[PDB]
Amino acid sequence: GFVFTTVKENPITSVKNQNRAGTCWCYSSYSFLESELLRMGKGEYDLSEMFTVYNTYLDRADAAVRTHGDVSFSQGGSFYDALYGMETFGLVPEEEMRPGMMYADTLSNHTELSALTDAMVAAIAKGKLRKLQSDENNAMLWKKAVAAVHQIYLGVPPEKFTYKGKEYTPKSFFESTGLKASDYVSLTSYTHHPFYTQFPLEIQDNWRHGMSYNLPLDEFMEVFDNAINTGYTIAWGSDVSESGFTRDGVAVMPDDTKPQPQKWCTQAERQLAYDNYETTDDHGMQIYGIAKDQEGNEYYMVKNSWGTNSKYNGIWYASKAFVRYKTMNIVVHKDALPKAIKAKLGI
Amino acid sequence: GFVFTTVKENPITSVKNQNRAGTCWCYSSYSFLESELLRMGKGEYDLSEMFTVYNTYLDRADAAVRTHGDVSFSQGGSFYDALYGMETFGLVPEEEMRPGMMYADTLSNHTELSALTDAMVAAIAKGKLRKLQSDENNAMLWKKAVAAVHQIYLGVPPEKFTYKGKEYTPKSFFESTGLKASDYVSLTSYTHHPFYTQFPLEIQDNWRHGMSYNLPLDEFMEVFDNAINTGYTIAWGSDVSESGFTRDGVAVMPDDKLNTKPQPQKWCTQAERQLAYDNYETTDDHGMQIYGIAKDQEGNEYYMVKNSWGTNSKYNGIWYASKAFVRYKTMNIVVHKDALPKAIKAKLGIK
Amino acid sequence: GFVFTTVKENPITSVKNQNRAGTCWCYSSYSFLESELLRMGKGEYDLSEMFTVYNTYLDRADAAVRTHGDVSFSQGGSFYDALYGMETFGLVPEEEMRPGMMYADTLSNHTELSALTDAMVAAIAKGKLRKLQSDENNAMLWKKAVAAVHQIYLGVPPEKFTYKGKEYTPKSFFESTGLKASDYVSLTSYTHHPFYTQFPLEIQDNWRHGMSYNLPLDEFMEVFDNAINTGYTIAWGSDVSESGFTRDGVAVMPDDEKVQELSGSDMAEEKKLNTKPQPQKWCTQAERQLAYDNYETTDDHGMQIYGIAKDQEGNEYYMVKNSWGTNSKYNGIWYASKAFVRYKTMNIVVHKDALPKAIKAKLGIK
Amino acid sequence: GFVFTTVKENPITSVKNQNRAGTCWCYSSYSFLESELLRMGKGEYDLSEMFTVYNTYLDRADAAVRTHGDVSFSQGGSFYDALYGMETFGLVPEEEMRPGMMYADTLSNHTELSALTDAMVAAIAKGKLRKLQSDENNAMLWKKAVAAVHQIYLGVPPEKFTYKGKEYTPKSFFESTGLKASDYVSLTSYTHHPFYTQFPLEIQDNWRHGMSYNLPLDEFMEVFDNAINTGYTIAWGSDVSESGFTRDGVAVMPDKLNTKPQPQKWCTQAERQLAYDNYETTDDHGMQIYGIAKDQEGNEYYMVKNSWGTNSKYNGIWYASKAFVRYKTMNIVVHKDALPKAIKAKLGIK
Amino acid sequence: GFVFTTVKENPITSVKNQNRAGTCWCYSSYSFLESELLRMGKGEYDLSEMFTVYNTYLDRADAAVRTHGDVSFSQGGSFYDALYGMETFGLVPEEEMRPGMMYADTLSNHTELSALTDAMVAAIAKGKLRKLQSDENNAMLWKKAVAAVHQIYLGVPPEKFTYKGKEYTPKSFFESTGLKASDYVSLTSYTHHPFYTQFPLEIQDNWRHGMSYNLPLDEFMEVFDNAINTGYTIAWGSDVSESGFTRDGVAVMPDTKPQPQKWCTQAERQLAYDNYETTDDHGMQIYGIAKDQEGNEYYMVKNSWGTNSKYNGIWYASKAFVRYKTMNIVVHKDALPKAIKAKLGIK
Ligand SMILES: *CC(=O)[C@H](CC#C)NC(=O)CN
Ligand SMILES: *CC(=O)[C@H](CC#C)NC(=O)CN
Ligand SMILES: *CC(=O)[C@H](CC#C)NC(=O)CN
Ligand SMILES: *CC(=O)[C@H](CC#C)NC(=O)CN
Ligand SMILES: C#CC[C@H](NC(=O)CN)C(C)=O
Ligand SMILES: [K+]
Ligand SMILES: [K+]
Ligand SMILES: [K+]
Ligand SMILES: [K+]
Ligand SMILES: [K+]
Ligand SMILES: [K+]
Ligand SMILES: [K+]
Ligand SMILES: [K+]
Ligand SMILES: [K+]
Ligand SMILES: [K+]
Repeated sequence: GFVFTTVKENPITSVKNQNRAGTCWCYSSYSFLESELLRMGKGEYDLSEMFTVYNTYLDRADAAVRTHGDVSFSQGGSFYDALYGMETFGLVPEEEMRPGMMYADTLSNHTELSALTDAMVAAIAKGKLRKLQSDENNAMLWKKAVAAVHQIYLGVPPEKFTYKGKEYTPKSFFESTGLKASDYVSLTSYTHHPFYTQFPLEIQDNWRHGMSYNLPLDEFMEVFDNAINTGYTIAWGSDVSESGFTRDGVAVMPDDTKPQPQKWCTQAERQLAYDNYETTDDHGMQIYGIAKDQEGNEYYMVKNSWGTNSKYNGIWYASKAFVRYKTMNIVVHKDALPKAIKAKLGI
Repeated sequence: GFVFTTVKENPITSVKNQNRAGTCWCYSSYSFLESELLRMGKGEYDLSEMFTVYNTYLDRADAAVRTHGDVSFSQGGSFYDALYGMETFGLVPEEEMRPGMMYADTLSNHTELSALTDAMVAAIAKGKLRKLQSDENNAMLWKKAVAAVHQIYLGVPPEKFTYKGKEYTPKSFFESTGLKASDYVSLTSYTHHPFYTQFPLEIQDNWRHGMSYNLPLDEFMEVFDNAINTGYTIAWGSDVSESGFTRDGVAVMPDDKLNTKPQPQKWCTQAERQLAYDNYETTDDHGMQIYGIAKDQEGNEYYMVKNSWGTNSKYNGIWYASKAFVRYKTMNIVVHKDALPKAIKAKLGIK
Repeated sequence: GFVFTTVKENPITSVKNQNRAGTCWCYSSYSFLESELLRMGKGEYDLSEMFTVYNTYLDRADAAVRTHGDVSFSQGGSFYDALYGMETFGLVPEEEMRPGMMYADTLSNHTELSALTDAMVAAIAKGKLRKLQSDENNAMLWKKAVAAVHQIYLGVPPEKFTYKGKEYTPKSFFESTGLKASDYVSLTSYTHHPFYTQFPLEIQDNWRHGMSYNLPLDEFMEVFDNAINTGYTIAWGSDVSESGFTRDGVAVMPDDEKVQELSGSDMAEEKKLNTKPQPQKWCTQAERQLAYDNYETTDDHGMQIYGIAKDQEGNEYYMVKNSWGTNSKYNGIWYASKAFVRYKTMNIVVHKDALPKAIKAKLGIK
Repeated sequence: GFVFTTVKENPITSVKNQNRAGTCWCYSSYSFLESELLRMGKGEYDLSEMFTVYNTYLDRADAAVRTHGDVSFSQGGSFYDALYGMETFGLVPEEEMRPGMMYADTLSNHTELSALTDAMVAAIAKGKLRKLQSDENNAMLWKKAVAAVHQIYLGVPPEKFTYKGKEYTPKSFFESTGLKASDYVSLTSYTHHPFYTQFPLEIQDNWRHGMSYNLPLDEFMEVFDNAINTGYTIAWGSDVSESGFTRDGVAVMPDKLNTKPQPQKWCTQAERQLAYDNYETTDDHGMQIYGIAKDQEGNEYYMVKNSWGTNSKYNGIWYASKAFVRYKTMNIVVHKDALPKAIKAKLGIK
Repeated sequence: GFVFTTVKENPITSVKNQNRAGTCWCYSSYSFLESELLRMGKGEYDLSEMFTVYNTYLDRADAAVRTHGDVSFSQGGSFYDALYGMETFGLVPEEEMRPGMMYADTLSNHTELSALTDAMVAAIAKGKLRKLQSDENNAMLWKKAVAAVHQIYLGVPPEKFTYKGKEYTPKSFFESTGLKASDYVSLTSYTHHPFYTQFPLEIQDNWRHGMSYNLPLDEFMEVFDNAINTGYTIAWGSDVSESGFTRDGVAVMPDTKPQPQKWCTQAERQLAYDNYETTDDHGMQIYGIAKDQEGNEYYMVKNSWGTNSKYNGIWYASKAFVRYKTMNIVVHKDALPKAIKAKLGIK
């Protein structure tokens, strides 16, 4: 079996449960940002995923309709969706917009909401309508319909609320927190773009076309350990549809249940897996620590959003070889970058 | 050409325009009900079609979902939809729900509303969902979604309103009128059911399965003249997808300038009428109101028909349908009980 | 395990097998009608399901074509299909139309018949034909084709036949039995219609739009015990797509919270939910309505309830005669707990005289 | 009828014919780029549309495969496709890749090529393959197949060629011209983004997500006249699916609608925004505006060089009224120095 | 269990692996042709299946386009495809075109090649194009495209080559071997055609409409034993979608151990062909006769699925199974009994 020993770990919040929704991008983004609030001495927070998920879907439907169905309308998203959301829509506390509250449950189940909204967006974006209807204020009626259905299944967004003695608006609550999206950068490592440049990752959930800095694979992994050792956490978006990532919580990349010698990939081998569909933008998580196994092979400690009903109560151990091979992109505070890597990027 | 002379005509309301919506069933039903209110000395009314159209679509979506997509969800309907609707939902005046008010228009255009709601109902009724979501009051969430989208395109139903100095609810306003759906019967003439019995017409827009009394074809046409001659109007449902039905205001069934001048008409048998209904040649296309009788130069008889396509036609929205066309292409009719002849009424078991 | 002891059960016929066909509505209707003939002192009968199944599909194809595909064309049906069928088409004995006789079998297998007829009806009802062809007597040609294909797979309906020494027609044989469709009523229990009224159940196999009397749930279950205790059987249409409905011959509605409370384990095969008697979930009228509204209770299967039995622990069960053959634990007999029947029943059909007098007065039956 | 009198017009090249293909984006871009070369004193060029069209489709096929079918694979494109293409793939003259040369024709007909390549990309991008094959050098095999089919219908890209006495490569020939994509900016006018900012236009053919500067509608129209009056031409992307846009060579926005001068509908910023939101203004056609003309009644028109050949009333030249351009323009591309100095400060272009 | 004892067997080559492609028709055809060369004193050969598979698909695409999609375009084939192919395209040795050579493998995997070419052929044969493009020499452009894609996944056909000391062309290498397709006949046994006549089997992979001689079932089985006893091997095309066909290396027709087999009549064999119970599934080579422990007869069958099976890729098919599930066979003339051979008129 596996016996792990923590080398260094940073403060995180309680593990949440996305349940039946493709909202891992928002649950992991807020797990990362909540660790940022603890790190900045602002206390522990429980930010509402459903608030940003609601507003993001409204924007994605607009993107799908404007591109006549080119932008797919689905439950997925990115870390930039939350970074854009906090500046554009703001933030609200979890209690204001609770998951499943509208269908008498406590966890998310968006299968029926998707079934209706997918059909609605497709009827507009991929239909034969030649003129979309609007009211006397030039407001689109289909946007009202899509927003109304989303509110019935996710809830009504509050315009004002009281939280811990203070009355807030979604934007003033975001300013209350003091986070700012300008202080966070997205990082990747691929060869179909020049190094030390910015490009938007060609993945379906990046319909906002958020940019990422391109780093060499070895310098890319240097940011991982530097972020943990400096007191930072990592928003980790990676492929988890591999034989090495199991249910138990161990994500390894063995060289073909126990520690085995791992296969350390080249920059070209990593590129081919991204080129041949073997590495896809599947899951978003948070890396908050480093650990070792019995044989000394390294691991990153990962906080998932699948509840606490696992061997390590919702904490997974991803080997450094697995992270080097299957990572799609990461988001960390710019200050977590090493000074040399940070100068190379033109920050 | 045609030169018509009125034999008898009964009071009707102004001609309305259904426009870009399949709501002819409601506009003709309210044209019939408004003439009924005039007939009983209650005055002129302008009832809101969009109110009944809104509530009917909500029920039709429920029928489609309960039957897992068997009941088609479309814009059509029947006269019974309005008779059932006034007793269940009530009535509101036109000013409380106007057509097109929600998309900066004055007439209906339900193409975008249909495109959304059809996709919504299909995602539920014909999808792969095995358990539909509900709140803590056991209210279906999909019904809230379908109702919300309908309100965005058709308007919000009023719960109370002021009309001519008095505050009403849709239920209390219907009671003002004094009409009763029990006092109206649906009549048809086919042979795939026994005569003088009741059966629901097997047409898509009869998803409520409202029943109709079956009469022989000759006795069926007797109700037409008896209703008009005694002072009643007829809610008329007929197939208008024939070469004889023209945009010039006339609807003839000529025997072989077939549609421009009066010609000898083909008077169908009961079997010939049955075949056209069996072989798709007679379908539930259009709903109108028959309110009068007219003659041509050569003495052939016509029914004066009030359409719902506006007034931009040869006779300002009025069609002249020959009795031969009406005998052949009528799907069903709805009249007050007292418009039937006493002998025919006794055969059907009415009181 | 389960140990059942009969409290009261009424005479039934042998258990039949529908096999590979969605004809449970007819087999259960005839299990009910055969029990009615035994109760009325008419003897044992073996009514031909394939005769009624043939004629019902012809009417269902006509409904699909007339409604331009709105009425779905499938193998299902209702109890009213048999009640309407015996008055319209009549009855013939089993030996005159046996299942599988046309493809060298003894049991039904209508997969190929459905594959052809579904495509035929759809080509007419959902096609782009604007005028269907007819002969010089105004008879529809597509109806001849659909009937011809049905006869090739099900057999030719007899116009005359000899049964036990006498020559019959399907109509005259039905009159011999002395049954009358007027003596049977359909009952249901839902809230989307007023109680003590009649409405047609909004289910696909009710394309004939037969009516059912609406009763409160407690009064609805009163007809079950009163019919069995007075000597009548019940045509039972119910949902069987539940975890409690097992292939072992039991149909239960266990309360998961209580079973896990009585379990030694916390809330976080071995649960034994359906293998032994457990505390049942006694649904409310609203809980029953929600399951019908949210697709959790659907018109799946038609069976016959003919008796009442209790287990070792005294819980009540309805004895159910299925149409899946006798290769089961109780040889084709199921024990359905009253909680399951109260929760998952779509509708039932019983003789009028099986109703309590008070329930009969509230509905207006004479 | 119409009788137009020119006010000012700038040098253009001969009118070409895109024919069957939906390559208007490349033909109009090269009409614009050829006018830029004349303006900068480099002479006339006849740039190969098929060379850039070939390389653009391979990039679009890769984008469709990477996004699992989200990026649509079709014949369309944008002006940025040519600006990116000349810097990435370079430029070759028309004689090195001619239209229709591979199927014994002289004009483009890409209906069969699209039928094959659309099915190929869809089988990869939207199929059920879970691992795409590659050779020993990690080169994707499907990319070889898509490129091979494109070469069979469009021609083989030259690796070296001789033009006017000197041997060139596609990269070296582009450097000879002296063009730079940095000297060209994309401009639009919409309100769903802040003014004087950059955003990618949400149209299918902008799959590269090229940015455009957002200007108020009145300042947007100021760039049109300033560019023409100072000697520049405009790459004009606009909606042509209107009743006012006729095949006779006129494009009007009437309030005999398109046969005589009539009062025009002067759209607001909101009216222009609504048409873009409700599908009434779509990225349909790319053309080049190179001059200004008169009505009999003094109304203003932009002289437009189309890419539909010369078999029209004005031999492939359109007159677009200033009201039509104000209402139906999606975006334009001009040299930076065609912008007024004040507008350049608001956008921050140096 | 089973214990088999060989009665008589003929020389064969090693078992090969088709791996992941429907090229069993060519691998078995060349197993038959290689055994044909051994009996004729010509030595051992390894003919390239990928060469014939490449050219056969080019002809099948032309057949699909000419019949506007009626002829299906798939990976399957027949024994006549190889007999026609060797006379039309010739023969090349294996190492000049190897499976997987183009995608860094050693065995075939044509799933991606099929996904592309199927879509290409369908776009032409079943599309709405009303005039297909051609060059100046009247050569079809779509044929160039389909051929180019096939070469990218299967390899470039050699036009000249050196083998064993001499330079050959596909003409000349086929002539070197000395085989002639006229010396090979296809045989079947059905009643929907008159006996002792020729008809093309109504199966999808017989799109070339190659003919087969129709024999009564008992005389059909006489050719099996006569071929083995006289020194010939049999190209065996048969249905393998039965419960009796196991991955353990035996093919029985029971009425793991020897059991009494069911002896089908001519009508029972015909019904299975009429009601889809016997379909053209697999092509193999019969090269011998064997007994089990209990003395009932078996045919020794050489498969093309590699050698990781209980009998190292070789199956034992009972004579009752072959009598029931055989679609057609190909043998040399002289493998036929003399009495049957006059009835068919072959001289
Ligand atoms: C006349 C109309 O609008 C409507 C359209 C349909 C279907 N027709 C009917 O409802 C007739 N049943
Ligand atoms: C039980 C059965 O055979 C049939 C299957 C189908 C469809 N179900 C019904 O008829 C439901 N009453
Ligand atoms: C104008 C043209 O050919 C093309 C249409 C297609 C495909 N349009 C564009 O490329 C710009 N939208
Ligand atoms: C045996 C095989 O691979 C192939 C199936 C496919 C595809 N079968 C044939 O080629 C002849 N039936
Ligand atoms: C829908 C869906 C899958 C989904 N993936 C993403 O959102 C992309 N990171 C998820 C977190 O479950
Ligand atoms: K949270
Ligand atoms: K993967
Ligand atoms: K009205
Ligand atoms: K008609
Ligand atoms: K029976
Ligand atoms: K169920
Ligand atoms: K050019
Ligand atoms: K337009
Ligand atoms: K070989
Ligand atoms: K088989």
